[PDB]
Amino acid sequence: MPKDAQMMAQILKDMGITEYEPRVINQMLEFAFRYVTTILDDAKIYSSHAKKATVDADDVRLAIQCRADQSFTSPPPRDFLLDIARQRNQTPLPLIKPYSGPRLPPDRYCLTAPNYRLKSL
Amino acid sequence: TPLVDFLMQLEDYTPTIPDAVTGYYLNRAGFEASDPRIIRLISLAAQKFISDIANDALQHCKMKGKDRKYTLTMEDLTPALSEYGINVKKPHYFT
Amino acid sequence: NQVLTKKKLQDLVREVDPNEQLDEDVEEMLLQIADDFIESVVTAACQLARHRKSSTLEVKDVQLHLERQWNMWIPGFGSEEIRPYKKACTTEAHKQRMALIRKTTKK
Amino acid sequence: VNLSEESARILATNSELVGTLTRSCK
Amino acid sequence: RKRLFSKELRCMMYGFGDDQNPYTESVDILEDLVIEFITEMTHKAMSIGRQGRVQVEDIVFLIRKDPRKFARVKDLLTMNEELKRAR
Amino acid sequence: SEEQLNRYEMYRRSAFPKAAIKRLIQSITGTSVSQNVVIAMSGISKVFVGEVVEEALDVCEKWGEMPPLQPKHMREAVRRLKSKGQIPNSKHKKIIFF
Repeated sequence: MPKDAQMMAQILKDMGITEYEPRVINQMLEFAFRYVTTILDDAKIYSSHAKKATVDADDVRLAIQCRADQSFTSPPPRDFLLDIARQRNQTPLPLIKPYSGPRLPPDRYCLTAPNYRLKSL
Repeated sequence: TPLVDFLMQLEDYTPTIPDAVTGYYLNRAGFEASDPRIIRLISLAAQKFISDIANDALQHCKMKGKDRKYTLTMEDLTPALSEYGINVKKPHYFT
Repeated sequence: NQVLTKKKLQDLVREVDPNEQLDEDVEEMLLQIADDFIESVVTAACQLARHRKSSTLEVKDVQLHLERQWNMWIPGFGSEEIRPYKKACTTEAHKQRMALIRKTTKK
Repeated sequence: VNLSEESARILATNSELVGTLTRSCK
Repeated sequence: RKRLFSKELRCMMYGFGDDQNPYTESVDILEDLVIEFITEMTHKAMSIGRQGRVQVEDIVFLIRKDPRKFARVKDLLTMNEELKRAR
Repeated sequence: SEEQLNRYEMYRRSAFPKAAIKRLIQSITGTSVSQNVVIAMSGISKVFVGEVVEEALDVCEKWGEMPPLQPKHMREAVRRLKSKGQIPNSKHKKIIFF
């Protein structure tokens, strides 16, 4: 147990994870090695783009923020889900026809189709 | 029809991946494969991909020059996977 | 103040297959996708420009965002000559720690 | 000496035939 | 940068069916494409095989997938060997 | 005919000069290359130009235009070649599994 696998068990214990597989700590160290060597990948591309010698802290600060949109994109925020809902929640509920049998969407949104197959010649 | 012509050629090739293995991984993907030729085509495509990665690894190994037995070490597979969309990054020397 | 005007978009469909129409929903969504792409590219390029401690958006940092993320090389502009490619700046600490993985493995 | 002077005659005719006027485009 | 392939590329576009007098902007696009292709091939060649050296073997492995380019490299090398033998 | 014989002359005799590509590659490596590298690298780039112009004349024949090649047929040529993997970019780390 290295000092960063002894600290990876502390992180999962600080969460609600008391019983985990022992393969998890080997997995959470490969993710933590792939992440810092992808940030420092982009932090070396940005140091050469500003044409400096070393990798300063403002390069790593940009490399963190410029890959929080594609590598770790988020579920939509609460201020956006409220505005999408409160215009959807204002149209009234439609009425129901009395006898329509199976009630289904139009035929281009359902999965009912003639569903062919090849002639096994 | 190119796909139909390829299926006619396949009417002889038997893939290494069995039909029960491929026919199970299509079941987790969302359908039960009824026609046993679709299973064959998918298995053959997968076999070609694995063979290409392995052959690229063997070519890097042969290029480094040792010429008796070729070991599939991670040093030959990790650059050979990056030509496709598999980017592994394995650590060493955990401090 | 709109950048795409539904006639340049219609010719973009006519150049692919001339017997093809888009619906109103598809046209609106395509305009929205174009606007979103422009906004993302501009913001990222502006952040790179702020990083070069400059206040002018050159074409050298709209290049670096499209190549690295969107897989787009726009040909007809030309760059400066690329410096000699530095291959491996492997440090001494890695040259001595990796010379301990082999020392335990074979000896 | 025969290879040195004849090499530039394959390229000298490649500046008399092709590209007489220079064009442009909007 | 100036254009190092302005007059040479106009002969080549005529060689593949363009015109006797192509447009300057089209010649410029082609020149930029050629420089980018050469740079990409050189970086991959430096990575593959001997690090920091670009060799014919590395270039051949890189072009192996594309049939038209691989055939041309093999033909040029064989013809070069034959011409050296004739000399 | 009399144009096909002139066009076949330019298809074979045209080449990038070896005195400039050896200057161009060595500005990327740092030290030195060999003559059999420059002979191959000058030959692949002629195939690559012939990969674009033979395909940019397919864009022009598809649309309703004539043989003079506008840049509209040339940006579309690089777009269709890149979607078939022909144009390599070593700065886009691609990912196939999602």
